[PDB]
Amino acid sequence: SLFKIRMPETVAEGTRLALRAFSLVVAVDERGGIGDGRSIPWNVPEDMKFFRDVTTKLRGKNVKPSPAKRNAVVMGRKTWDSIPPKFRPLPGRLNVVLSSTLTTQHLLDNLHADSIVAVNGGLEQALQLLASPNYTPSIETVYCIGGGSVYAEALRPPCVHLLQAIYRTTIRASESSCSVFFRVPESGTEAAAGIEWQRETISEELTSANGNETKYYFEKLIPRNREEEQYLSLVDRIIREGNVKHDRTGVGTLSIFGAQMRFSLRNNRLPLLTTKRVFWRGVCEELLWFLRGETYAKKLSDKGVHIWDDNGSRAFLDSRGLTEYEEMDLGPVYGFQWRHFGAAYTHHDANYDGQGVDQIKAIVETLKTNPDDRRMLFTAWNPSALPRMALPPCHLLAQFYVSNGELSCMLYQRSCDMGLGVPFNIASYALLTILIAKATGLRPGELVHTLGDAHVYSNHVEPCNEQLKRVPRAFPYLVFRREREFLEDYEEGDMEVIDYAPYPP
Amino acid sequence: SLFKIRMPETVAEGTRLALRAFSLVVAVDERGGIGDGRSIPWNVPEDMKFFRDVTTKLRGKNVKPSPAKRNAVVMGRKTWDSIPPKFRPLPGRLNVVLSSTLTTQHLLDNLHADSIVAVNGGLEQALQLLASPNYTPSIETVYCIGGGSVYAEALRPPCVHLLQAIYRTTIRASESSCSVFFRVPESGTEAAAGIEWQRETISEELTSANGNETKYYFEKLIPRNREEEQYLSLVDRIIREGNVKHDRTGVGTLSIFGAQMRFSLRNNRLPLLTTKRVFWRGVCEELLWFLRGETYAKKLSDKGVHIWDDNGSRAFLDSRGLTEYEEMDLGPVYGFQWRHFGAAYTHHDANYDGQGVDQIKAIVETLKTNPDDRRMLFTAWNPSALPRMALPPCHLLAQFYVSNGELSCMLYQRSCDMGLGVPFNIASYALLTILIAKATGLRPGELVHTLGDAHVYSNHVEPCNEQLKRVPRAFPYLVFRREREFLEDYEEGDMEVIDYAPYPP
Ligand SMILES: NC(=O)c1ccc[n+]([C@@H]2O[C@H](COP(=O)([O-])OP(=O)(O)OC[C@H]3O[C@@H](n4cnc5c(N)ncnc54)[C@H](OP(=O)(O)O)[C@@H]3O)[C@@H](O)[C@H]2O)c1
Ligand SMILES: NC(=O)c1ccc[n+]([C@@H]2O[C@H](COP(=O)([O-])OP(=O)(O)OC[C@H]3O[C@@H](n4cnc5c(N)ncnc54)[C@H](OP(=O)(O)O)[C@@H]3O)[C@@H](O)[C@H]2O)c1
Ligand SMILES: CN(Cc1cnc2nc(N)nc(N)c2n1)c1ccc(C(=O)N[C@@H](CCC(=O)O)C(=O)O)cc1
Ligand SMILES: CN(Cc1cnc2nc(N)nc(N)c2n1)c1ccc(C(=O)N[C@@H](CCC(=O)O)C(=O)O)cc1
Ligand SMILES: O=c1ccn([C@H]2C[C@H](O)[C@@H](COP(=O)(O)O)O2)c(=O)[nH]1
Ligand SMILES: O=c1ccn([C@H]2C[C@H](O)[C@@H](COP(=O)(O)O)O2)c(=O)[nH]1
Ligand SMILES: [Cl-]
Ligand SMILES: [Cl-]
Ligand SMILES: [Cl-]
Ligand SMILES: [Cl-]
Ligand SMILES: [Cl-]
Ligand SMILES: [Cl-]
Repeated sequence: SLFKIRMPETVAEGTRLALRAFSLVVAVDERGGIGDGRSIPWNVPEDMKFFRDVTTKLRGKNVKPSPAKRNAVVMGRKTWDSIPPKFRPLPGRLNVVLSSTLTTQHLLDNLHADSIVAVNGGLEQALQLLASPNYTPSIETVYCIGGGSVYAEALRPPCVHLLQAIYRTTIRASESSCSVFFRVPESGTEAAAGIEWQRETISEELTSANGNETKYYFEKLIPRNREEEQYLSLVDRIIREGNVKHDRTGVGTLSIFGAQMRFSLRNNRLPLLTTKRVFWRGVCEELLWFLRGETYAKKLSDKGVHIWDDNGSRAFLDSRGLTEYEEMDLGPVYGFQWRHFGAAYTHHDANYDGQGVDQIKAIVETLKTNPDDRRMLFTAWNPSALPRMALPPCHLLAQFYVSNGELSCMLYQRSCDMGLGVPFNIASYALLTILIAKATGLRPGELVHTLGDAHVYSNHVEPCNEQLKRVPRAFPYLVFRREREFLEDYEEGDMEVIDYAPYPP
Repeated sequence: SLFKIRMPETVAEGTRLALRAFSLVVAVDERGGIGDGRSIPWNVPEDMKFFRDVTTKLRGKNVKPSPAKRNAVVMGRKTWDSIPPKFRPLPGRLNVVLSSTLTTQHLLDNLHADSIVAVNGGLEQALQLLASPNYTPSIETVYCIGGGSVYAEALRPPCVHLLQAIYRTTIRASESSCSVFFRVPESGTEAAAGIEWQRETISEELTSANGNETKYYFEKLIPRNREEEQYLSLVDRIIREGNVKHDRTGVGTLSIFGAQMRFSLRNNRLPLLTTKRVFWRGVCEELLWFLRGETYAKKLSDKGVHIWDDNGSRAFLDSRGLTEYEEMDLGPVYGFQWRHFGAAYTHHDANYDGQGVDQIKAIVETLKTNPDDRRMLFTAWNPSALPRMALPPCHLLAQFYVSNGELSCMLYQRSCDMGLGVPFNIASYALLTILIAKATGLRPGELVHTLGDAHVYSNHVEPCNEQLKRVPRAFPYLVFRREREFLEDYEEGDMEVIDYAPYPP
């Protein structure tokens, strides 16, 4: 007992008050107008249906959204009025109206069902409230539905940065008399705020069954994800240009040598790959495992994480000359080296308190006292210990760096499978940083990822081409439901990763 | 004794028969023509003087070129004839005429002085012969002076790649009747062979004191050095965008976090920076020092290398809590960790044979037997040894990789001074690779350089701006005058770095 690493008092100076990411639904005329002062000028029933369906429907199979798992819509006061009483409140969804004249009760009235909440501030507060401990597991996607004033805030920092998709219905009607305006800025413009907007989908031109045979079309717009895209263009480069190589088993690979990647961890954005679902539950579970200096791999198994299972079998241990290790015991691997570098190993049950160099601790120590130190790095690559290990480490090195009170972290990895190894490990180090940040009272900055031998497996090739066809969506956020007294005492339950919107596992 | 690493038998399969790099002098009309069949059409006396001076004059101060240190000109047979007997042979220079009809003696005739050599092949053989053990220290720059046939070979692989500068005199004369042609290809064209040609200098338009008041101008053309340029654009990025930081002494720095560089080591090209002269003699001396697992820093001092001098003083050792170490003893630093990782240190004189993990050896071992291994990496970052060291390592990690029978090598460095640290270290690892290549019977490939904290010192800033004004020239070549029985037994004398053409120290 301690020995452990003790967490600081408050959250990091000028810190991220946990927000929620959102999506925006809007209809415009060709000029980009939304409603002549109050309300809306045109009448397209097809938009209404398309509105209903976007706002209601959850991810997955035919899963009716009960209060226990549902979607939420955010609107200003004027719009909430604008909705006809026959469809008020909006069914299936959590009507969220911001107001500074009316309260939650003050709005409830025909009668009488509690699917609404009024909020005292703007969009930020909504997102804060929606990301708040109870609302978060229950509420899947947030949608902003208008109007002008609410949209203004959406395309303004720091909302615009939490803005993750725009569904935009264009109406082929035209007059000048429509007052307010909504234009998505072109990329690389001042108004763009450095965001790059792309078409993800776009419907046919369609004609409305209303009174004027008026044309309309749909389109989904997403904020281009350079970060994830660099990962992909590395995969493509390997496939096109990699050297054919053959590993220890004998499987064929394509590999390149030496590359570098970066990912913003700012405001707990978390680079889980969109183009393919990552095993976050395992990621998180394994790293906390690492952080304790753990070794008995069945701790992971017991918790439904089966990866060290292959390398933990009686067979493989023996195949690696580890007679004396009981099944699922790995020796001085990763985390052990992290916390007790150079400590002589015997078995996993054995007490390792005080033996060997506790790198992580000393790092946490230096960070707080002396941020400018060019020596804050831990290693798992111990030549003397390597033979006693079930597996030499891939991610063998990490160096920390601090600027503008933000913590960055370079990770070095000698052998990198883009297939799953890599995306997994990116998430893994992203978490470490965020945690270490939290432990040293700093905001998180960048993860820099340096790859040694980067490879794709011979089987993986064609699969990977399927992945390369997809566009990367925006990244999710790590948010803490709870904090702990000691870093070591953190658990998967304590955090929850919000707004992860991938494509199939 | 051995213990050591034993060198292989022959040189690496399909290997670089040591060549010399050269420069090209040529005159053209505006159409790019050089001489109507045999000889030259126009008469410009100013070209002749400019020819004389380029071909004769050595680098440095008023140093008359004696046979002991001089310049060499390479010409085909027809040109050697073309020279009028009153200036034959060309004075101050080693007239080198290739022929397959006439020999060295066969050409000597008025009479009678031995400043010439005939060669049986083309330009390659010339360069080979000029880089040959005796001719190399003595002969400073090689110039190719024509004609058509010799120029053809110059702009052809693999000469064009050893081609390092073109001095081109343009004559503002015009007819069609000039037969042969000389055009430098535009960059990114087929004919360019992937080389990018740039103007380094260009004179005034000038009028010849000959019979027709004919115009002419000069210009120097160099093959753009992307490689070195990446180093520079990193320096500029730091200066423009680096975070102000303050190191352990207290000096001010500008730093960035995490970057990556590459350098071709192919055919023993050696990335010594042109934009500022590097201390090669020290580089080479220190790395061989490393390679032996050496520690008594005075071995370097004795050999006129004073860098470990500051960190080796009685003072600094004491300042680092090293009472027991005699002056100029550093503890388990760099090379020691390389050769005896984890060996318990006592003093430099003490025998360390057989103790600790000999990384380098095992690497050399694996390379030969199993090139596809993703584990060939040595480290100097030993947490248990760090406190006993006078200095923690900057270059703490190197991983090797083999493709197409070429050896590449990634180097990881945690703290990087662009001022001198970096350029020095690039050369340092380039040498290691070349040597390790030689030890494992492989050709050398790429050095990949990964920088952690990259910085420029507060003083260094303005100096560095002066450097940034320069254009990087082409890189030099490492060539071996002699080989050794064991890797350890190599010496600075054994090799000689040819064609290093910088700007002031
Ligand atoms: N074409 C389309 O798809 C599109 C979409 C939606 C709506 N529209 C239309 O366009 C019109 C635009 O009008 P609008 O923008 O004024 O509508 P609105 O968004 O519904 O009205 C904003 C109201 O929300 C509350 N609010 C906003 N920010 C707040 C804050 N920071 N703190 C506390 N309360 C806050 C305020 O009510 P309190 O007075 O109570 O404080 C405020 O009056 C709407 O009437 C709508 O019908 C068009
Ligand atoms: N404008 C300018 O600045 C410029 C510069 C220089 C010259 N020029 C003129 O342009 C003309 C071009 O004619 P050119 O190109 O035929 O002249 P050249 O280069 O002097 O003649 C080539 C001769 O060199 C020997 N040689 C070349 N390659 C060889 C090889 N691979 N192995 C053995 N021997 C080799 C051959 O002599 P063997 O028969 O003995 O084998 C061959 O005939 C010259 O006459 C010159 O006056 C113009
Ligand atoms: C005034 N208002 C806001 C409104 C209207 N059209 C939009 N159209 C688009 N594309 N995006 C929006 N932001 C949007 N917002 C309204 C008006 C009617 C209903 C409405 O009838 N609600 C039903 C629609 C059912 C139906 O008519 O089919 C629902 O279930 O959502 C809601 C919001
Ligand atoms: C035919 N030939 C080859 C020749 C002539 N002009 C050139 N001009 C240029 N720019 N580049 C060359 N390749 C070149 N080559 C010649 C002709 C004369 C002399 C010559 O008179 N040599 C004296 C020149 C002394 C003088 O005339 O001032 C010397 O010292 O180099 C040499 C080479
Ligand atoms: O965290 C990990 C663990 C394993 N691997 C994969 C990639 C390589 O194929 C292999 C590395 O093991 P060796 O090649 O050195 O045996 O494991 C990773 O990419 N990341
Ligand atoms: O091979 C070397 C040796 C030293 N340094 C310089 C750069 C840093 O300023 C300093 C590293 O030492 P610390 O900052 O960790 O004390 O030494 C290098 O760049 N390369
Ligand atoms: Cl329906
Ligand atoms: Cl009102
Ligand atoms: Cl067992
Ligand atoms: Cl003169
Ligand atoms: Cl002839
Ligand atoms: Cl002493």
